[PDB]
Amino acid sequence: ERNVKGMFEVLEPLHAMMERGPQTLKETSFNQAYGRDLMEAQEWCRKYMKSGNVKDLTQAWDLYYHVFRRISK
Amino acid sequence: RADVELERILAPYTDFHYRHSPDTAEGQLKEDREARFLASKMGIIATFRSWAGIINLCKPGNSGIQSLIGVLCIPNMEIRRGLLEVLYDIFRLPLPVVTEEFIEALLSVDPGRFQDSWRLSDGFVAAEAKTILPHRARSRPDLMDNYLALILSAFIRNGLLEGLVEVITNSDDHISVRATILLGELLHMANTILPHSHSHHLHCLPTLMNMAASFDIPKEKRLRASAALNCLKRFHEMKKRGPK
Amino acid sequence: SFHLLRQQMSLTEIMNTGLQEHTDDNCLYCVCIEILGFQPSNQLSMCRILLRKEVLRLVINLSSSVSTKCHETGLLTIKEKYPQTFDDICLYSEVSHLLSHCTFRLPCRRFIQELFQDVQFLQMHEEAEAVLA
Ligand SMILES: [Zn+2]
Repeated sequence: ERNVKGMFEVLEPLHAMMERGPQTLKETSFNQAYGRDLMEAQEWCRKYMKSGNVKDLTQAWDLYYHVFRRISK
Repeated sequence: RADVELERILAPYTDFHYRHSPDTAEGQLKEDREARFLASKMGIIATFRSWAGIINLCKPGNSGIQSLIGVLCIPNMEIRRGLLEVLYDIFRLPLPVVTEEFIEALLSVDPGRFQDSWRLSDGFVAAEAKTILPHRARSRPDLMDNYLALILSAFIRNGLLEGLVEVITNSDDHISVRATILLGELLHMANTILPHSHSHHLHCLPTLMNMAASFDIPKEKRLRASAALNCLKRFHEMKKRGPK
Repeated sequence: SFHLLRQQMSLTEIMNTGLQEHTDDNCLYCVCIEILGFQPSNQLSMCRILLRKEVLRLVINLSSSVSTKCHETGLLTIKEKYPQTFDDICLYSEVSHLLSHCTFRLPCRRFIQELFQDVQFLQMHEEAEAVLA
């Protein structure tokens, strides 16, 4: 649908619940494994939403897809 | 970054189902797991030799050393048997043999056991005397003791003895023997390199003695706690005997 | 603006410059014109300004690594149909500046670099030989 303002509100609650700190051992392990990529991806999405340029969203989606492919296995 | 970059190296242990590469050959899944375990161990025992790693892993917050002790208190007989090797080679202690009886693994960690260097062709008597006879220095600093005391204090502060007790009681025998021997070695190191205030209440072992003396819990836990105390006393006798 | 136009408009139907971040500096050839007195770039054979931004948006989409096969096939068809769109060095400069500022995988990066392999770049060589002697 080419709806960036839809995916943003879809995956913003996830970043929100992820920045309040892990509270269990499973959450801490997830934050150790996939926590670094999901921060740089949010940084790239923010850089894009500041100055509209798909060159900034492509890297965010690269990181998101890497995390997705590692989770799905 | 704060808690997501350096703490990645201990993800293979903290994450029970850890997938490093997104696309790997499905044929090799156990060899890949053992390789990940070996690399993570080699990195973890290499960050504890530098001060920038000791300080950054034992920060007073939600550090990466408490996540390493917390996953040790979970009955997972694959991560639990691999964390003991890291604990053994962090403190530079010799590993016992993989057995189920304490009296056979206690014999393999004897400071006076035969070594290949003591043969006539290799090292006949001079190399043997070095191991069993002690050094002539009784007041030299021996910085190794300083480093080991700092590491042991940092590990005891985050609750390592309680985790070792929980591994001793609620686990298999192959792991119970190794955790009992590690606890004995740590308790012997405590009363040797730690200051009196740090090691005058460690020999009480409240969490194990209250379990070995409680007649309300199931009898299996009480009996295995009493057996663990007996094995600890046997290890202490072996330690105060000396190398022959 | 072209990235949204390409969604509903195909390539064969639109057939009936394109460099976004191109300046005198950061171009392999254009930097020389002022410093070393290079002769200005020639006029290529709107028929070619479109394919330029098309290959640019394709190599941009190739960075997300979401669907690499489709974009690789599109680049291959563009190379097969018009083997002269990969000859302007002012496009190789742009795609290299794009490679130097984005996260491409290793096979995609090798493919992109190999697309511009069997090229001649005759005008730059001729101008270099002219400014030499
Ligand atoms: Zn140019």
